[PDB]
Amino acid sequence: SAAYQRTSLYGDDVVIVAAHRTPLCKSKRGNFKDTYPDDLLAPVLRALIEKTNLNPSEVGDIVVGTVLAPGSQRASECRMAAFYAGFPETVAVRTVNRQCSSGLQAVADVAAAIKAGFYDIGIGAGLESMTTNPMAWEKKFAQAQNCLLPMGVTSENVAQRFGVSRQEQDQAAVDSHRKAAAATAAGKFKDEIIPVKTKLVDPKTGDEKPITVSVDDGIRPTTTLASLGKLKPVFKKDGTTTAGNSSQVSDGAGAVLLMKRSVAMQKGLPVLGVFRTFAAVGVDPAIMGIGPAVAIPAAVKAAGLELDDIDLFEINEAFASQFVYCRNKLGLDPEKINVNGGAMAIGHPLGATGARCVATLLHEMKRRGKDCRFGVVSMCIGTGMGAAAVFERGDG
Amino acid sequence: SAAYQRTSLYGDDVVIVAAHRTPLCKSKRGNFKDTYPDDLLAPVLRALIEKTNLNPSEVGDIVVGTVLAPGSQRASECRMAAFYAGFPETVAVRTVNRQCSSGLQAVADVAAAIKAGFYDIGIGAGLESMTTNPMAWEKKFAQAQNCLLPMGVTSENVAQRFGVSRQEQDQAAVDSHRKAAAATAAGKFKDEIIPVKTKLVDPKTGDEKPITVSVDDGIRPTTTLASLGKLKPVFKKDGTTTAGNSSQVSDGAGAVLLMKRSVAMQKGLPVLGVFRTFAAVGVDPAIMGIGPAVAIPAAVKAAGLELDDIDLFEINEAFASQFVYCRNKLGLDPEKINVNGGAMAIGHPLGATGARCVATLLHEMKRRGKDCRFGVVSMCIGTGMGAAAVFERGDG
Repeated sequence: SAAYQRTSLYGDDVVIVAAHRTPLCKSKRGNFKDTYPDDLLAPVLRALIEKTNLNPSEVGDIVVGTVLAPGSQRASECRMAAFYAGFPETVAVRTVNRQCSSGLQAVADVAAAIKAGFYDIGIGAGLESMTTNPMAWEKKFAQAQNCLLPMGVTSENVAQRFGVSRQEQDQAAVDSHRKAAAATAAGKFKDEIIPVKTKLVDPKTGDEKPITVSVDDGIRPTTTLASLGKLKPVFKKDGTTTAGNSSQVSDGAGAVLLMKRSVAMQKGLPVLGVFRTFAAVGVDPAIMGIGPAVAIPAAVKAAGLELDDIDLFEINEAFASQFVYCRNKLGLDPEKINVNGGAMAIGHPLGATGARCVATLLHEMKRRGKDCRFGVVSMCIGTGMGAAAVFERGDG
Repeated sequence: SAAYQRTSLYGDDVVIVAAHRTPLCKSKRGNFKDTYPDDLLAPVLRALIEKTNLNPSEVGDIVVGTVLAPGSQRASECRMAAFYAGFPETVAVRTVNRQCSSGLQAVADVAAAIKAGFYDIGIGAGLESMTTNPMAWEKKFAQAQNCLLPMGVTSENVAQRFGVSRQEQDQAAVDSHRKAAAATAAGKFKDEIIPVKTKLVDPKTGDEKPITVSVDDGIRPTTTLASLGKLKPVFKKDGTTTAGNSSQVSDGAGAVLLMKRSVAMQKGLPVLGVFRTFAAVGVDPAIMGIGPAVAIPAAVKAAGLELDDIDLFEINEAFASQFVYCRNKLGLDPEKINVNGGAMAIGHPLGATGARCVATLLHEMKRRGKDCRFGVVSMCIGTGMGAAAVFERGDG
């Protein structure tokens, strides 16, 4: 049960024509340590346009989920991004009004706006970068664990309160890396990922190496049950959460190009996905961090569907405790979730999570064929909320 | 029309037994310049308890709207507050997950939680203070106009785009101060206001004067149409917004004690108000800052009511441009709105606005008699949202 719900029903009207992401790199010294935020979001926004041959002025709204950026810095980094991607003055750029969020509502509110007829083309996107461009348009560490410290004590509570332990939590982490490695090795991310040609300063000598990033650098294929249960608990004393069974903050961007179905047809644009429904729920405050498990059946029901109808699931793996609960509580087939790895392996790009997961889902749906008809993207909007989105495989 | 809506329907189940506020003082050198945040929220939380003879451990949840507090500082100031008001370890204290908000959803989500049966007693509250306690539990300027700068360019847009001007904007400001002065002089705030016995350092000598604050110090009774149209535009060149027809950031707290109706009956507690309905709407992004005008009829309809059924309105006067539009667009009788003044006179306590306005409404409803049956509290949740709450006069 939910204290309240927001339900958006999109019908068959709202289609996705492009969904892309940068690779994700670990924020601490990872491969984006010398790339500024707009240099992450800009190629993703540019990729949507290029894939669709669209005049950037036709885009009605860009909404970006972003957590790390303090105060006004949020919008100015996104405006930079949109400017360098070739969007004019007139294309409005908005951030999501949340202290802490994974940015799935950015896609949902773009879709809602199209549904209500406010404009015909929109972009829902997300960005996180620990770096700061000295060149401003016209603290970040604090904001990060500000979202993660409350998130970590709740999922550890849910673990003690529901009986989730190191065991399943670690197993989930092993699986995540196994699946992320297998995906990477098999080239399954090639389609969704937009390579980022940046620079990397070498700590030993300080020279700038030209670099193209193509791979998520947080995947650790040598992870097993063995080495994980060697790191000490990260929060509590006898806490089951580790640096191994929780995701660390990653730099990256994602973006989703949404439009009304009739405008995609006349533009000769293949439909990647159909945005069916979105539910956002307020959960029981005495059991926080269980958001996804209330939001999933709420969104699936609004799609006029059953849990078993859903072929794929993208559920955020910020914490294995949290992730295992939701899977087990809903009795989901673990073969259908994060089939190509999750946050624990490829990184947790906070506000870029929502757009990241949409790209991963839809492209895997694209690859799996017509029988992979229904997908779910689910995550929190802070500890006290759950958000889930239902997507149908688009027809190409 | 709304891009989306969240509707909470409470029936007759959720009752308000106490609603109080501190006076509001202008943040720049005003009478709370030497009072720390918890010293504002603590007497308000204590007042609820004392008015109802309630064991603080019986309170199931405290949710606080607060904008000024950076990152983790939000929660720790509220936890301080609750500790000093005599709440135990076990009473959870939460902040509202918004970068920018007036805190009306805090009351709504407490009500929703009671409706869904999660607990029987809750407090929805709000706090803003420009001061910072050196004694932490166990930047602020930036966050303020971070909420206000976008809010000010939108309402000025709505003014140019809809034809609202200096004229009506200033008239609204004159009226606000006239009504706030009349209210103060007549003692109409005595019931809702909890006096704050603090200290005030004198700038000339630096001594601490014992002080009890009882009056809102931002009321300027000598305001007329004359002196207002002498201050230069604050944002744009030929912009109609002034320091006079917009509200300035005020220090203060408010709190609302909510419970299930049956638990108030058995406790022998007079009902101040009945929380009927709450609507939160996402508005057309091309016309932002018009939130209240979409939320009001949405919440009123969900109450199974008509606009004319509503006896009183508390609509936030952060900007007169914004405020006049909403009144005129909905064709509301200006005699029924902010009858005791608004934000432009008594100050804009950002996240304490929601709880502030509930107290003002319900006590004026209490004073006006049985015929004052329906009230509306409405405000934004950032530029792109509107929130409205429907209340029925409680029976005492």
